[PDB]
Order: sequence, then C-alpha cells, then structure tokens
Amino acid sequence: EEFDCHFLDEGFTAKDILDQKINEVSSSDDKDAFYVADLGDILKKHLRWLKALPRVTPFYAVKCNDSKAIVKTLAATGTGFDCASKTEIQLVQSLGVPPERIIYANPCKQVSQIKYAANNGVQMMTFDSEVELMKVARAHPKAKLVLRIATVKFGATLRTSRLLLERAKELNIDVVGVSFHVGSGCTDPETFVQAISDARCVFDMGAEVGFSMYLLDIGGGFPGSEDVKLKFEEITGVINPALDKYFPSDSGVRIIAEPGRYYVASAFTLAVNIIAKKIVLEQTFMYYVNDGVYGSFNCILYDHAHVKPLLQKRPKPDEKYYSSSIWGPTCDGLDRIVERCDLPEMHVGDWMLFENMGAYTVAAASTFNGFQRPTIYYVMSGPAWQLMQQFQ
Amino acid sequence: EEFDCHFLDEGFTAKDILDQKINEVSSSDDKDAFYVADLGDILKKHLRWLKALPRVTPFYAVKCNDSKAIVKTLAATGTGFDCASKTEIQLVQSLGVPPERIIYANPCKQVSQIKYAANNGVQMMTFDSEVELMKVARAHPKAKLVLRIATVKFGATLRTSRLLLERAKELNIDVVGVSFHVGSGCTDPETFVQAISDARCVFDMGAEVGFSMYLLDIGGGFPGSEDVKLKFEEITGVINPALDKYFPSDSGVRIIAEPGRYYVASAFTLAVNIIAKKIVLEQTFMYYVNDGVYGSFNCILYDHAHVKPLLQKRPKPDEKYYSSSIWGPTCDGLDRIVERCDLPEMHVGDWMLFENMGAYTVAAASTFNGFQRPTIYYVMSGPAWQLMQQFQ
Repeated sequence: EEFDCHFLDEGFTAKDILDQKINEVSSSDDKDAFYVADLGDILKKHLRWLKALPRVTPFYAVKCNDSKAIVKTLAATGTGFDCASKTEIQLVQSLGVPPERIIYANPCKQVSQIKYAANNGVQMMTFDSEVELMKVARAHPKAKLVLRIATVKFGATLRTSRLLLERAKELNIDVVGVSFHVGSGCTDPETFVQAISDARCVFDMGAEVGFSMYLLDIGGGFPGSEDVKLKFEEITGVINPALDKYFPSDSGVRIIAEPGRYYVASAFTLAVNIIAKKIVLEQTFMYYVNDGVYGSFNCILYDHAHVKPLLQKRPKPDEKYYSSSIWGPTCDGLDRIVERCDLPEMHVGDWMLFENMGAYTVAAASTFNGFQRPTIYYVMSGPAWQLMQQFQ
Repeated sequence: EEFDCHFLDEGFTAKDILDQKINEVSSSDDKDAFYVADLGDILKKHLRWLKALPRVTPFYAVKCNDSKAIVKTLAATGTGFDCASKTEIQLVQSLGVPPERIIYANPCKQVSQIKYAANNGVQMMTFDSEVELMKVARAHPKAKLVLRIATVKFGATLRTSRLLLERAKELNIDVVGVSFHVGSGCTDPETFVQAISDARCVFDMGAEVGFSMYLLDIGGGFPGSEDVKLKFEEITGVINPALDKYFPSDSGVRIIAEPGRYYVASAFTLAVNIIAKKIVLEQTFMYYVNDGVYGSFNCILYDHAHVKPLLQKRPKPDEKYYSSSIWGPTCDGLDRIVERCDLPEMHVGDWMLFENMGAYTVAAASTFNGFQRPTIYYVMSGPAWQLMQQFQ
C-alpha cells in the first residue's frame, strides 16, 4: 500500500469508525475534515452490478474518483476502466491493469495523448468528429474506434454517424462500435431504450458499409445511492429488455458501460468541523465548516449536487431546530454549502456528516485559499476482503 | 530559485517570449498549455500603487495567486501579505518575510490555525463575530484584532460593531482597528467613501470605550487590467479625499489594503492549444482547447470572469469570421469556456491566447479528469530587475 487501509473488526461498520475517530480526537485539537471510505461498499456495488446487468462489463470512469485505493480495489475485482487522459491511463497501468482492460473514452483527445495511448497498447478509443478521425489516422491508425452518438459538447447525430462511417472507410480506420452517454440528470429510463435503439441503427448503418461492429458502450449515469428517486435496478429493468431486443447475445456483441458515480458515491462519508458560528436576530444560525465549494463540495457547482448535513452527535429526543446555513472556510463570499436548512443549535467543535460524498468530489477539489484536501481513511471488513479475493 | 525564472534580452517583451516559445515547439508536438508570467508587470503595478495611494501600505492577498515567484518578487519589494490560512502563512514565512508583514485576514479562523499563527508571531487578525472573539481569548489573547465591517458571508454591521467592541472589552482583547472589503464587482467608487465613513465611525465608537485604534484596512477589489470600465486611478481619485477627510495623517493612523487581482491579473498570459474541432452546418465551429473550467478558467464560475480569446497567429487583413465556441478538455458537458464568439477558421495545432489570466485562475485549478496544471514560465526584463533592487 501507499494508502491508509484499515480492517474493520467484527461488528464495526464504516460509520462506527467515523464515530470512533471523531471521539478519539477531542482532547487537544486539530479537527480537520476527513473521509471514511468504505471499500467494502464498493465491492457490494460491483457484486450488485453483476446481478443487475449480467451481460454488461463495467468499465469504471476513473475521472469520477481517481483515488489509488479505489482503482486498486476495482482492478483486483476485474472491472475495466474508462480513462480520458494520459495521466488516467498511467495511473491504471501503474497498478498493473493490462491495456485490454482500458477504454480511452474522451472523444476529443489531444494528439500527444493519443500518441501516448498508442505507444502503450491502448487500442480502443472513442470519437465523434471527422477531425478526430484525421487525428487517429495520423497518430494511431491501428486503433479500434467506438463512435459516440447523441442522446451539447459530445455526441454525433445519426446524419453525422452516416458521414463519419464513410469518412472512416476512406481512411481505413476500424470502427468496432457505438457508445452513448445518458448523463446523471437522467429522469426517464426510456432514454436508454431510445439510445440503444439508435445504436442498433448505427450498427446497421455500419454493416451496410462493411463494418464488422461488435461493441456497444452504454455510458454511465447510474445512481450511486438509494437516496434518489429513480433507483439503480429500476433502470436495469428497462435496459435488459432493450438490450435483449436490439442486441441479442447470439449476435456475438459485447456490451460495456462506463459507471463512475455508481461505484463510489455512497462509499465515502465526509466529516467536517464547525469552526465558526454567527447568531442573527437567537433566531437563525450561520455555521462555518472546514470544507467548501472550492474543496469537496465543488460538486454543488460542477456536478449539481444537493447535500444533506447530518448530525454526528445523535440528536436529543426533541430539541428545537433553527434555520441554519452552512458555509465553507474560504474568504470567498460565494463559498456557501447549504443555503438554508434545519438544525439544532450546534457549537464550534461539533462535527457534521455528509453522506454519499464519493462521486465527483475529491477529484475536482483544489486547495484554493491554502486549505488542504481532507485526509481519507480507507476501511474494509473481513467479509469484504474475502469477496475481493474470489474476484482476484 | 525553485522556479523557471528567465531574463528577457534587450527588445524582448513577455508576449515576444510567448510568440517565441510557441514557435520553438512546432515540430515533434506536445503542445501543452502554458503561462507566461511577466514579473516586470508586477513591479510596474507596485510602483504605480506607490504613486496612487501613497498613504496606503499594500498587503498582497496571497489567496489570489499563491505562486512562489509572485510572493518572493513581492516580498523583495516590501509589500505586506494577506494570509487566510496556516498554509498561506507558512508559504510567506518560508520566504523569510517577517510576521510583522503579515495580516491573518480570514475573519472566521479554525482554532488550530489561530494557534499556529499564535505560535509563529502573527499578531494581527480579523474578526466579526462574538464567537470569533471567544476563540481569540482562548487561543491568542495577545492578538491585535481588526474588526471587519459590512459594506453576506462577512462584515459586522454598525449595531454589531458597537456590541463587539463592548464584548471585546470585557474579554480584554485589543482591537487596533477596522477593515472593510468593497469587492471586485464594485461599480460605484462611492462605496469606498461610504465604507471609510463607516470605519471612521467605528473608530469613534471604539474610542468611546477606550480603544486606542490605529489601523484602517481598506480591503481590495482594485482592478488588475486596463480592460475594465472603472479604472484603478479613478478609484484612487475618490479615496485619497475620503481618507484625508476621515483619516487625516496627523491622527497617526496607519492605512493598509489587501490587493490581490490588482498585482497579478495582467502579469500572466495563457497559451492553450486547439486540440479538437467540429464543424456544424461550414458555418459555425466548436473548438476544444486544453484547459477548462476545471483548470485555469475555473474563474468563469467562481470569480465571474469573462475571457477574450486572442489569436496567437497575427490575423489576415480581412479573413471571414465565424460563430465559434470554445470548450475545455474534460468529459464534462458543462466544461465550456466561451459560449459564443467571433473567430477565423482555425486548426488543430493553432494556439489561442488568453490575456489578463493572473488572478484567481491557477490558484483554484484542480486536476480533474487527470488534466495537468499548465506549466508557468516566469520572465523579467533588465529594467524590471534594476527596479526590484532599489526596493530590496
């Protein structure tokens, strides 16, 4: 290891360790925000993934949570990986994942990075512009391209798709298939069905001009926590049919997905410390915690997260709540975590909990104002590690 | 040095080095975005600050551009520094800046960082909440407090200020003075006058209860480029009066300010490379460059910047422009730099320039999606270095 990985004893859960670690610090000082990353919770998710989409190989979107522990755990399990930069590819390879288990999914790759990928055995890439294709002919002509269709920054339409395939023929580049991305703000499950239906169409378009296409990549956008309206399995209910319909297994197709938030969202809890307080007329409170929209909560901007503040201190049986807002630690007037919420009067020194903080949080945090990335404590149960061995 | 500092030869300017460096990398590519930081431009600014506000000592807001070369250059000049975290204080001190030249301006400090500041000789801090005071009593009782007033996350109103001074008396904490912060979205110069007027009032309020206050801190929010409507000196036109009126120098007051964007905004140009391109019906273009809203351009979100794309390639004498948008390099659909603009048809390999990119750009950049922080080339002219000596 080059990471703080600890084994949970018999009856201990992740949240118990969190509860423990905040307690075993209350002497002295230094009540810096920290994560508890339950690697078990990631296994659970992989396993559950195998159950739900048993046709669909998952290729973890590294971008989502780039942490070495997450990728090493996942690697051990036998997931594929979705990399979008040379540096993502290097990470994965430096954990001994072979290239066959990587898809360079970024549709607009800087040429030197295409070059990097080519000098390292990464054959499968994604595209959706004619220019992209010209790049690939120059930099990686043996590459296996996946055409990325629309469902906006990325996604070729069907008219372009026809023109791309032709332009890819005159170029002698192999198009092994089609990829779409639904997006996390996915309300309708129908969207999947529609997109699979369009992909089946491009597969047909593609055979018409002699492409022997064998790959369907269904993107990501699967939820990572139970605390959403449209649940994971509900989505897989309308996919398996649509897949069996347009992509029956006797057609020798191979189906993959790019899940990110799905694996890691719930796996991480964030304990931040109330470090200052203001009373406004004792009617409403403003609390200042030591992580902001420039740190872990950057997601309330970039990823459109809604965060729910949880009390680490088990609440009293009826206690009088007040209108409270939570703020980040920076000199930025706009660094505000919760605009309005309902809370017991709390105190400087009290810790707040933030559940489901794995996805698109630490990965896009910057140390603006000089504030440090919170320290991450990896934990894994006895059972969990057994299960990670079976996958080896 | 631990930074790439180069001396411009006779007729070379910063922009000439940029023009030079992009030309010296046209063969075997690797066209990564890079900054050209003219440290001479920084000097110019300090010199011009001395002329404009000759009463006011400038305390650079480290937060804004924490680069080691920027700090060291400024330190060498004799500016003070505005730190908001332990880590900002450390940086400054690690460059030999004595603590008398530091103001811990963050009004809501985490107790351990107060403690750090206290064990390191940093006596001047800022506050605006009764809880803040309680903290200071416990952690740094000898501290010199600056009360930060309102002009919202920070700023005690005049009612609060009366109550704070009282509560600071019963606590035996010294309040040496007042600070306000106008903000960069400052349209009216009047706001300064108003705020100085309020600060004069708090000085009076404070003497009423026997505070011997000697410090006025006027914040920052001064513009860093000529390319704004309300210009630097114009603002100093309405300040020098206001100051001489409410804070005449025979009153032995000491006046400081916390400029950030003022010193550095214009000093940095960013060269990004167009790495992909799409054509939509050849009518409108989408260009993809290799820096985004997760990197340098994070400011278009956090700092509310509007960026003007410049052609590195001197334009043809009439050339046909098209509606173009510029995008960052991440898989984030929302990663968009310019939503719409007017540009010659340009190519994968062409570089675009972004002027005035010093402030609140690199300092809040994260390496999301695995994309690297652009490399920074520091440069300083013969003249410039001469002038940095005089200040020593």
